[PDB]
Amino acid sequence: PLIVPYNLPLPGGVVPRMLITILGTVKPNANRIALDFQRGNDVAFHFNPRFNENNRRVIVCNTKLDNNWGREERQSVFPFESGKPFKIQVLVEPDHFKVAVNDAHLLQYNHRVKKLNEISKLGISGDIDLTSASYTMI
Ligand SMILES: O=c1oc2ccc(F)c(F)c2cc1CO[C@H]1[C@@H](O)[C@@H](CO)O[C@@H](S[C@@H]2O[C@H](CO)[C@H](O)[C@H](n3cc(-c4cc(F)c(F)c(F)c4)nn3)[C@H]2O)[C@@H]1O
Repeated sequence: PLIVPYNLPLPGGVVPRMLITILGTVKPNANRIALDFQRGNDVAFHFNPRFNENNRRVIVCNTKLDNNWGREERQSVFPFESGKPFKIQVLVEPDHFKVAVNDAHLLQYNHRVKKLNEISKLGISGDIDLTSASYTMI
């Protein structure tokens, strides 16, 4: 285990074919998880599983620019479960991030922040026991 909140540096930002893998276990009674791919203070890609938003589960994705959240993209397919180990894989592609959880495709999120080579940190927060966070080029 690693202790959250956790910052993974992404030196020189991200690039297509970079596969970022986050392993952990959802806590009991979890309420929220967040991945924040950041360009300085801007959040190029916020990936935010919510376990209880109006008594249902949803994945909220967004971008934050100049400290203002933009338009949300929401996905009801929700592959996480309280108490269970997960693998989130974020595959950087030329026009989008592609997210697969537990080896099943979940969603794609088109790049709003264009300067991929400046998206130099991944923040990991929320109701998890973090196991590892790493990346490789496929
Ligand atoms: O209004 C509606 O009405 C409906 C009605 C019906 C329906 F079907 C709908 F879909 C809707 C949908 C809407 C839209 O909802 C909006 C709107 O209300 C808005 C007003 O300002 O506020 C946000 S909340 C805001 O969203 C951000 C992403 O956009 C971040 O996630 C923030 N955020 C989380 C974290 C964080 C920090 C941590 F440390 C963690 F560990 C962690 F996991 C997360 N930090 N920041 C979050 O605070 C709402 O989602």
